[PDB]
Amino acid sequence: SSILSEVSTRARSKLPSGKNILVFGEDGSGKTTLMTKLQGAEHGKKGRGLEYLYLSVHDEDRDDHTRCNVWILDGDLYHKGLLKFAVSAESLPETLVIFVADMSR
Amino acid sequence: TSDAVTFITYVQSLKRKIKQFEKQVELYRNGQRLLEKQRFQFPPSWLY
Amino acid sequence: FYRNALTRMPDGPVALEESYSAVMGIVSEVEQYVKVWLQYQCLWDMQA
Repeated sequence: SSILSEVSTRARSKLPSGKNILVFGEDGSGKTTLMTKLQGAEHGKKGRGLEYLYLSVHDEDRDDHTRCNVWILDGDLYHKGLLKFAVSAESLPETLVIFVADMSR
Repeated sequence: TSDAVTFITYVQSLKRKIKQFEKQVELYRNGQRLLEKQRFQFPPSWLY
Repeated sequence: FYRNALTRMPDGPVALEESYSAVMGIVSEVEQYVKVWLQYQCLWDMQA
């Protein structure tokens, strides 16, 4: 049997995927505005709870486009449990944490 | 001094081929990156 | 306009969280169903 399977098993290489970005910013600190500006959209949606966006990243060297996960988290400690929802042990080593700090206040 | 001048004329001969090998490197960067975006199974013997 | 009902939750964030939970379930299964199926593409990568 196999053979077909084992020769299939020798996949040549891989491109990075499945990264993740987290954040906090106080309620309405333009954090949604920034995140939506990164992928180019003028504005997303200002809501409550954990939100979710993209980062389309393109490399001309690899000629590759990838979607980097963005988990923008709203303010208020009442949603702290969603962070238990927003991180796994396997997700941890692939997570880049951005913060927000507006100088309005 | 014969040995030194032999080495010198050898490296001078190398001087010309320097640029040819440079453009060889560039075009192979071209071809290799293309073959990657052409997604070919670079052999195990393939020298990176 | 009123944006506080989430803290006005009778049952606490659980009803929200379980909702999100369904999400993470569906998509997870979906990618699983994709993954093995997607595996077939490997056939091209291995030339005759």
